[PDB]
Amino acid sequence: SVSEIQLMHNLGKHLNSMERVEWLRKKLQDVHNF
Repeated sequence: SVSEIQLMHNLGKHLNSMERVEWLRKKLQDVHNF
């Protein structure tokens, strides 16, 4: 039976916006001002 693995593979494509975004959102916060 497969479900969490199919969702995990579909989520990997979504690993750019929301949750991930904080990496990028805090990256511009770093080495800029705050």
